[PDB]
Amino acid sequence: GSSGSSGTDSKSYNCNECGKAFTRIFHLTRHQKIHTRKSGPSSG
Ligand SMILES: [Zn+2]
Repeated sequence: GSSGSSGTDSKSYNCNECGKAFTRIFHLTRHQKIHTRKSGPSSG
């Protein structure tokens, strides 16, 4: 046989909440701001 081997690793931060890939890590962190919400008023 000797087919070979698999397994690669390429730096890439992507939001696993919506589905958006970014270049840096600070760009994604500033995006999760819209994801997180707050609780208080019932009506909402
Ligand atoms: Zn997102």
